[PDB]
Amino acid sequence: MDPNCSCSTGGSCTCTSSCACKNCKCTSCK
Ligand SMILES: [Cd+2]
Ligand SMILES: [Cd+2]
Ligand SMILES: [Cd+2]
Repeated sequence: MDPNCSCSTGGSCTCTSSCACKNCKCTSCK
């Protein structure tokens, strides 16, 4: 059902020096 994050759906989300989610599937997260 995806229970880990809520970032949105379109082209780009950012994720740089500090994150406010649990782990995520993005660039340095997994
Ligand atoms: Cd996230
Ligand atoms: Cd993200
Ligand atoms: Cd993240």
